[PDB]
Amino acid sequence: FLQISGYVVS
Amino acid sequence: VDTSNITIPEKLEYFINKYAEHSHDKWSMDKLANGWIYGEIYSDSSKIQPLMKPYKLLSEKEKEIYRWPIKESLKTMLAWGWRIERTREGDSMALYNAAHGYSPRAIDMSNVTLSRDLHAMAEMMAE
Repeated sequence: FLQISGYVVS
Repeated sequence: VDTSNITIPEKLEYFINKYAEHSHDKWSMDKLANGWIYGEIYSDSSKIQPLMKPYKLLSEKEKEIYRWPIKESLKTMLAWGWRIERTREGDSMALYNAAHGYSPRAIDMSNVTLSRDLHAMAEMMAE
């Protein structure tokens, strides 16, 4: 629910 | 991993609001296979609960049951200073997959890939 819900972490 | 304090940003308030909206679909999918369904009032014969209402219409007598065990993960990330950034896209899983026309929208389970940061974040929160 967090990752591929319009989310990027870098 | 000891954690002391945190000064979180104002953006981190709608994650918990959007949690229950998507978790009630899996709760309905869990309890619809059984003999549980919406009704009038809690009773053992009709198999009714007070939770069985829409995800927005959750009573004050129980709300923290959904919202408790999420935010204590983000302390271990954000206190040391891990990132929770976001793109400009937002709603993605809407396209990619009973009062008020309710029914579940099952997210796929047989598709996943992991890397350094992804396995790190998953193991951090589950830890």
